[PDB]
Amino acid sequence: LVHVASVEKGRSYEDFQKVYNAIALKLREDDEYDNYIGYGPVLVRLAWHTSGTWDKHDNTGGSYGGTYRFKKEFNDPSNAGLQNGFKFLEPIHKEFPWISSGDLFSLGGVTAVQEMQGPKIPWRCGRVDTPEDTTPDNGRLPDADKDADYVRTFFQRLNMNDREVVALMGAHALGKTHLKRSGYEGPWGAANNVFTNEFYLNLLNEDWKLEKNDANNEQWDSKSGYMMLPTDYSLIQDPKYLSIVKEYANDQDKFFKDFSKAFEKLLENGITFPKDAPSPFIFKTLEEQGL
Ligand code: HEM
Repeated sequence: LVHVASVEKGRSYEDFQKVYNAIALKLREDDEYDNYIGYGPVLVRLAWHTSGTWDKHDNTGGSYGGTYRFKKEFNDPSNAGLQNGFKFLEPIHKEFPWISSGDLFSLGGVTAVQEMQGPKIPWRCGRVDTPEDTTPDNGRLPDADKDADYVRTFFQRLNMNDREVVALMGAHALGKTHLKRSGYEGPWGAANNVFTNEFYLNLLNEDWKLEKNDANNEQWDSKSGYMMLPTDYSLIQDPKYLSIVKEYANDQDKFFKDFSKAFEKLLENGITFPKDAPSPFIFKTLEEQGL
């Protein structure tokens, strides 16, 4: 199936900047969530999980149809906790009922990255809601207890190469694992609602110990109180991933640029943009607008 982007009728960059801004203002206001981490990280994860069901082989899943709104997908065990991001976005959608669900979930992620002082992420509109029966089955999102070979093979289905995978994984600077959600517990670093390359620095520089958490799962833990999932740790066990980790640990701008590309790509898999579609939008942050 071909999913052609269709601009919400009559809308242009200013309409979407208003949606951006409403997301960004609520991110600022609703600051208590998750022990004052705020909603930035879970919105980034919502954008990723709503996009990461894509299968390049048959164009099933992906961000286009906004299918997370249907119970099979919002109740995917892999999506446990993302209901908080959805609930956050509900008043946004009520204010701007014209935006499609896929456009709102993906825009939430862009807005979160940028408001957390991350790179600009160009964003294109035009996702169109598709019906309940287009919701992908559970099981397309990745397991965390696996090795580098798993990770590499997993991401081939999303058409991501080694550099794109290592870049995307840098989002694990953000937020934390929650035991009751994923069976893993702890943050990956100190700056977990500011977008930086800390994930790579911690992988290389902390003294990690392989421990069992209280759900009986193995994770890597440091004396600073940080953790890495087995799939995170695989990025320094595999020599190809390791090189790239070192690159991003040593060049913040490079990480920003590569993350931006990979994240836009993730959010756009599966969508065909007509030749005469608008160019991608680059939203101004609240700070840049003086808001
Ligand atoms: C091999 C791939 C990946 C695996 C196995 C994985 C696994 C996990 C797990 C287990 C959690 C913790 C969920 C919880 O307990 O709340 C998590 C959190 C998160 N992941 Fe991933 N992840 C992967 C890739 C990504 C990518 C590609 C991104 C986005 C670019 C991403 C962004 C996030 C964010 C932002 C959080 C924190 C959520 C929060 O604090 O609520 N992850 N991930």
